[PDB]
Amino acid sequence: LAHSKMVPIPAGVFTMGTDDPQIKQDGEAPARRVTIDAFYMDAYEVSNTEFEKFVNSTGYLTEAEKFGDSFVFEGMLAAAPWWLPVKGANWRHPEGPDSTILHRPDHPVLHVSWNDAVAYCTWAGKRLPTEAEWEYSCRGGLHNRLFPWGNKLQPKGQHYANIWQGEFPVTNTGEDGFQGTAPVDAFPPNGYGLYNIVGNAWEWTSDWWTVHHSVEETLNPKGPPSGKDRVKKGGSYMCHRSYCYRYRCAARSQNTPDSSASNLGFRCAADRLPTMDS
Ligand SMILES: *[C@@H]1O[C@H](CO)[C@@H](O)[C@H](O)[C@H]1NC(C)=O
Ligand SMILES: [Ca+2]
Ligand SMILES: [Ca+2]
Ligand SMILES: [Cu+]
Repeated sequence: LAHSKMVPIPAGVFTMGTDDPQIKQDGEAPARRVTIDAFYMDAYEVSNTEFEKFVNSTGYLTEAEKFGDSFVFEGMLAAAPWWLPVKGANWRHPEGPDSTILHRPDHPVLHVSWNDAVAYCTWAGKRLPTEAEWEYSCRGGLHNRLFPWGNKLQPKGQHYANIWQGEFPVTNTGEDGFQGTAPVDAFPPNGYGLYNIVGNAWEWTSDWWTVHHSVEETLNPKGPPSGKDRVKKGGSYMCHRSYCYRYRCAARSQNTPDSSASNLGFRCAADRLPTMDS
């Protein structure tokens, strides 16, 4: 395994957002042309094993551990009736104190806040991606498509991401092979070599959240200078067209930076390769 490996994301200009927004309240529109300098993106969501290396090295206690609770989706035992604050839920105990990560070391780390993610990425010699970098990377070299791979959810009759199948929230059929998370290296890569960029775990980005965007062309944009919530991208194993259609590269949501949940993780980015881990 090389679950901290990065891929080179080429310099380019791309269309961020969409003039055909599917969730208008989220500021998916307007489409705008954005120029991105070449950089590096983690191929994988940060896994439990990789996060454990960080905690072993630094002693870091995550925010959910210090607060003593985190949000867990009821279907695997608040923003919605299916989100419950569970005492003792955290990255090591993703459904609460009687759950474990021992059987899922290669799954994405969960219950990590924005601050926890920044701490990990900086320890790794990296950083969070901006929203524009994240979306450009998600799109995988394709223009104005719904998904990293194109416009069909199941191209060639194949599942390409870990989302929900069945009637949410009562029945997840696990048709795609995974009820909860999947290993970080599951499913096909996109055109840039990224795995699970849509689905699996949601992913923090560095930007403050706003829904007000201009059509002006921009260069390496960082988002607004202030805010109260940080932007997350890409959707999760819970998403379904019927209620939360956020497994599209253009989709976007937000949470306060001290937030954490059982469907929210991250990956890192870097301007240049960090020191080789000998
Ligand atoms: C973290 O440290 C513990 C205790 O030394 C060890 O058992 C475990 O394998 C370490 N985890 C990683 C990912 O190195
Ligand atoms: Ca699934
Ligand atoms: Ca993901
Ligand atoms: Cu969703």
